[PDB]
Parts: sequence; C-alpha cells; structure tokens
Amino acid sequence: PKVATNIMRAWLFQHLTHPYPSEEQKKQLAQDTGLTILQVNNWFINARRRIVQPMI
Amino acid sequence: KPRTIYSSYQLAALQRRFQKAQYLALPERAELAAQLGLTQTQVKIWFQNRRSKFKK
DNA sequence: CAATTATCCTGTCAA
DNA sequence: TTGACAGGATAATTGT
Repeated sequence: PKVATNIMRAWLFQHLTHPYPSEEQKKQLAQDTGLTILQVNNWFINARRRIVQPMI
Repeated sequence: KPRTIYSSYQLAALQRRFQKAQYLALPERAELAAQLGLTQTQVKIWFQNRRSKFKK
C-alpha cells in the first residue's frame, strides 16, 4: 500500500473541504495509483475522521 | 446527483416544518434557503424524501 | 405521486 | 498503534 497515499494526501489540500470527487475523476486518482475503484472511495471515507474531526 | 451533503443545521428547521407543513411553493424559498445558501431543487425533493418512511 | 438506481455515512471486527 | 465487509439510512436519478 505504501506511497499509494501521500499522492492522495498531498493533493488533498485541493478537495479538503469537499470530498465530492467526480465519478470519473475517481479514475484519474484511481488508475494513477489504481486498484479496485470500490476500495478507493472507501479509503477517502475512512479518513475524514482520522484527524480534522478532533482538530475542531 | 451527487448526494449533496446539505447538511450542517440547515436540517431540522425542517423536521418540525414537516410537522407544521407538508406543503410549500416558491415564495418562501428565499429566506427559507438564500440566508442558508442552497439551491431550489435541492429540497423540492425533501418532503418527497420523507413522505416515507412508513406514512401508511 | 411511486418506483428506482446511485450514494456515502456510520455502525458491526481484523494483519 | 489502520483497512475490508455486511448491515441500516439517505439523496439523487428517472419515465408507464
């Protein structure tokens, strides 16, 4: 899994506010890192709470 | 589409409004939402979202 | 207006 | 000390 992430996080300053990525924009963030498209929505919706949530 | 989080609060100003009124037209929609920011068709649905559960 | 198809959000435990 | 699936809740789609 390593460094299939900081790519995701380094851009994440872009849609920090709005994890409402386009359905085919999941692809250009998927395939470039790839793996099952279903697994990728999940990783971005198992991290809204890891931080920022306590940061309030 | 997509799901569109409304979704702060926002909300349960409605949940009694449904208890008050299962009907409205255009004219309220300004202060009803323009002071709240969201679009028209975002919520013309939302009663229709809640004419169930149940509502036998 | 009922029926659909697309969503995430949580809520069940795991190398 | 982080990542997978079923569950139960929800907002759009859409056309007899």
